[PDB]
Amino acid sequence: HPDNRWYKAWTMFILIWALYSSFFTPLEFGFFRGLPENLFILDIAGQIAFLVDIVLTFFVAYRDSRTYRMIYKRSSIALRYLKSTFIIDLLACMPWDIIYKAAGEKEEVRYLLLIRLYRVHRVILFFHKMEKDIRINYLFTRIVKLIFVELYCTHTAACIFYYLATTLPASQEGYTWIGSLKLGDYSYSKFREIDLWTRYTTSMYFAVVTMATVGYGDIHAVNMREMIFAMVYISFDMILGAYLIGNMTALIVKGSKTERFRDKMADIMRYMNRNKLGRNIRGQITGHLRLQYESSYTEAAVLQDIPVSIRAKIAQTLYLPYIEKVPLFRGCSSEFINQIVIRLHEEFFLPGEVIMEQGSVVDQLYFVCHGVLEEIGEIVAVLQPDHSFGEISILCNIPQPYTVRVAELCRILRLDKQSFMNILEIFFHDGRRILNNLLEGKESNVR
Amino acid sequence: HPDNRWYKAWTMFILIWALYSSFFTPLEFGFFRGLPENLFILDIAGQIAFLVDIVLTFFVAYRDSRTYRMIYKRSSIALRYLKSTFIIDLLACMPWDIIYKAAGEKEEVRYLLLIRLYRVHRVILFFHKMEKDIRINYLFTRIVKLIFVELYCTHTAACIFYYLATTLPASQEGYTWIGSLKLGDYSYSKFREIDLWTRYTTSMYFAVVTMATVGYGDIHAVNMREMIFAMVYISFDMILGAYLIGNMTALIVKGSKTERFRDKMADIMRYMNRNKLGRNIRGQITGHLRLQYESSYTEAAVLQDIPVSIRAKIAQTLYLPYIEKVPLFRGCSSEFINQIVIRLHEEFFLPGEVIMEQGSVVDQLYFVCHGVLEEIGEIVAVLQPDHSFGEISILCNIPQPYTVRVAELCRILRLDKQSFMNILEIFFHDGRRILNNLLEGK
Amino acid sequence: HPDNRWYKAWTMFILIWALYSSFFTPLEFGFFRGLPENLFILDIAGQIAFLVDIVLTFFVAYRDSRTYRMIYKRSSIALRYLKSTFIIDLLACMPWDIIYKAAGEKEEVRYLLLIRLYRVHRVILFFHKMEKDIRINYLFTRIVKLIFVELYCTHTAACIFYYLATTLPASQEGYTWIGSLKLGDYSYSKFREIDLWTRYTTSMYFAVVTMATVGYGDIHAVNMREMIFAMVYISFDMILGAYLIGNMTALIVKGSKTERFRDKMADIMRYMNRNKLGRNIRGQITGHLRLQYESSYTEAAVLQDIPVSIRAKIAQTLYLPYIEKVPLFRGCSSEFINQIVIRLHEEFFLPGEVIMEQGSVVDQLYFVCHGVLEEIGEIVAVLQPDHSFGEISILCNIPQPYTVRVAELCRILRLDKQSFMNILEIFFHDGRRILNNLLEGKESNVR
Amino acid sequence: HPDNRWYKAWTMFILIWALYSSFFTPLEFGFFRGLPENLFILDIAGQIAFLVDIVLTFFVAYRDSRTYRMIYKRSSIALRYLKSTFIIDLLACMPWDIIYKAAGEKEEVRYLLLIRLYRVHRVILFFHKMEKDIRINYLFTRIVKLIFVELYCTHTAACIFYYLATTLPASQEGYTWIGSLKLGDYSYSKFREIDLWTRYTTSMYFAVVTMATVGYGDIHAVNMREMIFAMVYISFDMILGAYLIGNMTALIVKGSKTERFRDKMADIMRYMNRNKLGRNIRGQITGHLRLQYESSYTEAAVLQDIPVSIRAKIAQTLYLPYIEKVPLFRGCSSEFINQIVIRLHEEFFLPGEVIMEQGSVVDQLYFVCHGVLEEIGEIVAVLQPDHSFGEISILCNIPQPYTVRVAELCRILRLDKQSFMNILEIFFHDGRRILNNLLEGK
Repeated sequence: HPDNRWYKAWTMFILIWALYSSFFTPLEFGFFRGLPENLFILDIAGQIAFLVDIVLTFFVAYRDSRTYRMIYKRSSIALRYLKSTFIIDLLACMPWDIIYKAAGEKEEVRYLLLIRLYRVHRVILFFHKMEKDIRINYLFTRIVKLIFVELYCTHTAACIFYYLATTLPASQEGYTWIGSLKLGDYSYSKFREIDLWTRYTTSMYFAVVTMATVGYGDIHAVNMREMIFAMVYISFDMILGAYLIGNMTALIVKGSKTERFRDKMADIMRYMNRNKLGRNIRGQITGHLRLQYESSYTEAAVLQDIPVSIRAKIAQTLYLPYIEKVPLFRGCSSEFINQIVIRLHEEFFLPGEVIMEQGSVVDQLYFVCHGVLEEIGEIVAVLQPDHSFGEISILCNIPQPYTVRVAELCRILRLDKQSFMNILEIFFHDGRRILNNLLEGKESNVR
Repeated sequence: HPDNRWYKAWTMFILIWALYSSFFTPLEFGFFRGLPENLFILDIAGQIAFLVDIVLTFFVAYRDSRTYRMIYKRSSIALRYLKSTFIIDLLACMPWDIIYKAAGEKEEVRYLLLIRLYRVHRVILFFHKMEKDIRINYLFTRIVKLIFVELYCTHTAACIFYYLATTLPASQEGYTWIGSLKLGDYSYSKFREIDLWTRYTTSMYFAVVTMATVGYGDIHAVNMREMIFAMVYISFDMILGAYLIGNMTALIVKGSKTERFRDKMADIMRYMNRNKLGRNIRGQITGHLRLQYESSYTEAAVLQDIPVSIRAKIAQTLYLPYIEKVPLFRGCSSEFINQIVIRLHEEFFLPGEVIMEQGSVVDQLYFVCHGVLEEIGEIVAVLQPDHSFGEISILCNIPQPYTVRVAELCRILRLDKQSFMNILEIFFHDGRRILNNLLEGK
Repeated sequence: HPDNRWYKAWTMFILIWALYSSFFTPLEFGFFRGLPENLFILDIAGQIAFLVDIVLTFFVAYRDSRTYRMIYKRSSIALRYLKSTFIIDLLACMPWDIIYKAAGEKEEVRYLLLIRLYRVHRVILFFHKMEKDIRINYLFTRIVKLIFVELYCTHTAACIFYYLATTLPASQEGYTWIGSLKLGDYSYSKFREIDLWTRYTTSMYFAVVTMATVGYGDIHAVNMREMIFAMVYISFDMILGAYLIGNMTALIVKGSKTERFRDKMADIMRYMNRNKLGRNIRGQITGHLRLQYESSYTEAAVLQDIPVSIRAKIAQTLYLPYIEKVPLFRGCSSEFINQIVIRLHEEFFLPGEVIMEQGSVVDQLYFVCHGVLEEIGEIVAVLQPDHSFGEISILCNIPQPYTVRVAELCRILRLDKQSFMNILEIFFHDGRRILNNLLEGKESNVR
Repeated sequence: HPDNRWYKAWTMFILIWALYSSFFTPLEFGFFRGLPENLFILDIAGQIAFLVDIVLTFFVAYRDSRTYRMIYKRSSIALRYLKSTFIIDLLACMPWDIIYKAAGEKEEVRYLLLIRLYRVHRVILFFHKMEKDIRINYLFTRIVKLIFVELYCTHTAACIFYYLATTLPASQEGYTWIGSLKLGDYSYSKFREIDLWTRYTTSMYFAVVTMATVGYGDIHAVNMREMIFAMVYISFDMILGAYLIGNMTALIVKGSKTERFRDKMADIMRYMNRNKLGRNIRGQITGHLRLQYESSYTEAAVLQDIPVSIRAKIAQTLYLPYIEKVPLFRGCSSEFINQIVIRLHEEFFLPGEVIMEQGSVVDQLYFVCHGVLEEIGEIVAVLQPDHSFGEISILCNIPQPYTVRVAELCRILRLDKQSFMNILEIFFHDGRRILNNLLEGK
């Protein structure tokens, strides 16, 4: 009822029945005037299984697109189904076999078995739901989906082509696609007396060969009925065939991000090998391109487009432990830190890179969470995690006297200038303790 | 004349007539030496109908690409047509079936009936016009145009396939593609005596089969005349067949559909397996991405394309009526509201989410467009659309005592904390009215 | 000799001969043991025309990739050709027909006629040169090029398939692809006695049908020789066939910039029609997207990558007349203007847009070349072409008191702040006359 | 063991052996009930050769994806193989032809010879490895891999096509695809007595024809066994056929080749038809774009991907030897030269161009890497590589008296005017040496 685990099992159970009922119906329609007593029980179970699905759907939840909620009211639940393809489900569930024999073996009633072909859309829904899964490769599930539609449309065409051969009396077998078919020493002289699986394989062989446009021509349309359907089936399959090529081509042009990385990566080797060499230069631009792959991370970050309330929770969950441990904010109010943790952006620096230089104006505040940095003036001070630098450039407005270089791979948190003062002027009281902590540490002697 | 509704129905009625005359001219050219008396009245109606269109084109409008304006001057409209494809239309309107019989049943005269094939271009122009429709994708329209062209070219090829078999005398029937045909028991010994809809179906079966490159070989080009045209038709079809595949791929490449959702979930996964985020926050963000692809996302659109000057007008058209109904802005000046409206941003909240909590300071002001919310302290107050919340934290600088939870999907307009004080500081008198309205309600 | 107009005519003349010699050689190879006396003269003219090309190439210029120059020295000119496919040109020019009859009608000598198939590469070069032309649509010339390669490979395969039928004696005609071919009432009983154009059309019909993978099967490979070539030809054509589909697909996915504009353009109507309406709003975002198309112009500009010396000449040719007419630079040295004209970037503003506001810091200098602007404080001053505004924000460092609005479509030249002072401090003398001109105009009263 | 050159030749010699055993196993399975004595020595060599490879794999290296390091420990290498596809290789090495004859000529035993088809994966691994090569495009390698796979699958299908005809007794030859075959005069009445290379060619002709979906129909699936496998092979081929088309398009889409030049000439044309630029400047820029696509452009590359710290190292590796040889920097400190080297930019000049003119002030400093230039005042001085020019205007602030024209294509390093004074102002002592060097030369 809430679409729990039990309902999901049923949707998998009916999906198996949907695969059977969609495949068996054209075989029943074309190759069988009336099902033998052996298959009487098999169809009874199939209709009963779908009949139970009709009752279960009356108890299923209701998913409405505009409001995005699970509404449990029964009156609204029934209403939706009745307008939305409930007659077709009842019509496909009716015993069209029993009515066919009861009515007097009238073939126009048996044309109504083809409404059970709607049950293949249930399998199509399962393929669409499989596409929504992140784990399953998109190219794989868009190939199986279009190799099942091609297979199903081929199975249906194979069963209707045989039916068009049975639309004539047995005296006119020579004017059919099968009664006039001789393959090797075998002659399909009386095709209605041949066993079922020879007729189906011969029909399915013709449809598959037509489906891939191989077209041997050993089996071909002879009648005017068969020619018209062949034109209809070929024209439809040609559009369907171009869709399979188009979908597979589109999923290869839209290659994985790893291959897009390789395109840029291999091109840069083309740019150095024709110009220079080096065990270190070649091994350092590779590091730089893997750092561009690490930035492919910060871009997801920027996109985000999640409400700021959740994004604030992301900022609070990750960066709050690191910010609270810095000596800069010793004694500061937790609220002031809360407005701080929101506005940092994560930037990664490779070992050997130069963060700062001597006497250069600073536009960003940096906090260290991972790795070791060096302040070179000789290493003035080795930077540990939770140790911030560049505070002199912000509070004092004097450029950093010491150049900053990266010794090990670092996860550095970036804070912008104009953002920082905006918080500072709003919380002027919190500004004093920041300066008081700086006074205690000394090493600056500037205010 | 002015491209009014009648002229938009005239060019829609000729399109119906053009479809008939495009699909009947090859049928008349191939399978008919002379039209029967019964079909005489039908074709004479179509030829007359296209004659009226010729007259109406002289009176319609004149569109010039350079000026992008319709010049209604009669002399300007006339000169254009006679220079641009008017002789072809006049030639097509000639009673070429009547002239055929009057000239002495000369097949050379009947060869020129094929100029009526230009009327498919009128159908093509409709497909090009349908490309301009915003509702229907311009790449799905090209799919239908090539499907129709392949359907039309196959139909034209089928009628020329049969005509080449009629170019030989009946004594040389065995040297044709249809005269030597024997499908099953049926033998096309004297095909000229066979009924029309069996010859066309056989010819169209041959044309359709090679159009998809199936090539059964039951029907093939026996004669040297048919071999050449089969090569020409196949070669042209091969180019046209690859055009459909190219346009099919371009449709899938452009209309990524769920690929735009699959790729976003891949980047979001990377951002969220490197951070060890808990399952509770795991579900919240993922559900938002699920919502962003079901109803197709508007913030993305607005960014996608505007400067600030008219982005305010977009905000003014969309957000002003809801902001004006807020009790907080009761008695406030229009300019104060107008400048506020510019800076709103829209956020959608899935049901079950929590916006604020107990004793939590928030830096955003929220106005609800749709949905129903509830203040939880028990439900303190159910929030109606146009009932703002969050003013307590923004103005009084005290965290919200209650949590505003979501039970109905809501469209929420966001105004930042820092932006709001700047508006209050400038429009200080308007801020005083806000305080008075807050005092009246509390 | 300098590759003048006369040489270009010859390259078009030999191209006609290349089309003939490439098409006629397989027809000569397969369908002819020895050319009749009627075609004796025709081949003599063909070889003579290519023989003259051998001498002319010894006099043509020399294009070397590394140095990009036309070197006229004869000794270097002949050297290049001799190593680069001169033997093949001589070999294809030799009278292999006359040698074939002279040697004693030996068929192994006639296998050497196929080196004249290299002459189709001359046509391929003309197709590659056509691609370099800007005017010709790229999709068109990449379709004709791959429809000529397919046509040529089909013409060649049609002429070699017939040859494989003649490799057997006439007594074994029944074991060939043509001697055992009956189509309708016509029987190819003695195919060597049939007229040439029936044999070629039958062979070319088979190759075209195989080329498009239609495969009727009326004409098929019977011998072991014909089967092996059919496998070789089909496998090669399958790769070639997928290249034609791939090239046509790639040139449709890479659509024109107009269609890319339409994709963004149509999407924005989807974003307003579902939200709001308006005769003006809808008609103003269209203006904004056509302004984004006008910026597609400034992006070409930014790319540029032309040496700065030429780009300086572009700046001097266009913006110098407009800059000299401004009252701001009255009496300034031409050299100072020369360093000015380089650094402006062209930006376009639509009517109704807001350029400036009251009391806002300015980061760019603007000059007006086209259109009319309004200074609203009421219109303080209507701006004409060659009238600059924002000078107060630069020289005085006071924000513009008047908002700037666009009345008519304007071509506005943009100058950056830090760039302008850099020139000002370098030419301090030129700074005085700029301030003196500002003093004369008054309307500012600030320095 | 260490993935040395011998092991890189061993895995290149087995690849030769793998190609033989991948293409001979279906041939042995289909057309051979039992191998003749002559081919016994050939196959016993291949099976022995693959047995040595099994032993060598235990002694080779062990590559782990997580650590990206080669673990040379013998026990670590052993455990990996036996768990990962070792039983298949051992099973393939079994003398399945000898066991077939010894067991009593049971076709069920011979059915398991098809596990030797796994050796194509070794060939596939080589194609995947060849994708990593920078010289050969990774998308052109995928083209060859699918061409080989289609060639291999067609070869495998041909041998299974013939095998299904041998599953029927010789009395039921007419019910097979080959027994009922009659091509021209030749009748495949008793195909088992036909020579090997006529049966394989007939089988491969059938397999090749349907691989490209040509489908002549001269050879087709007569039996029910062949109908099923034809459907299976055709269905698998249809997926594989569209894979080649998809990879063909991706190659053309990615390798735009001249499209990168056509698109640039289109944007440059727009920038230059809206400006009424003269023909003389028209040719100069167009020729530069022609040069930019002939030798493939390096400035574009460097931008494409570097930070500043190692972009200096790229400049230091490439430009330092040429800068150090400049007579202007004679006696200058290394640090002064090192900081200069960072700020050079490269410009290529087509022959015939003019760089400066009479009395023209320029703001760039030029060092020539390649080519030959000439100062025109008559040629004042022919410029050799490593001979800088433009110092007169940069230092003395006087426009160049002479024009430096280009007669040889030159690679020119550019240093800006404003950048150079900042270097001179900081390294003032180095600037004095520059003045002394200028005085010595003049």
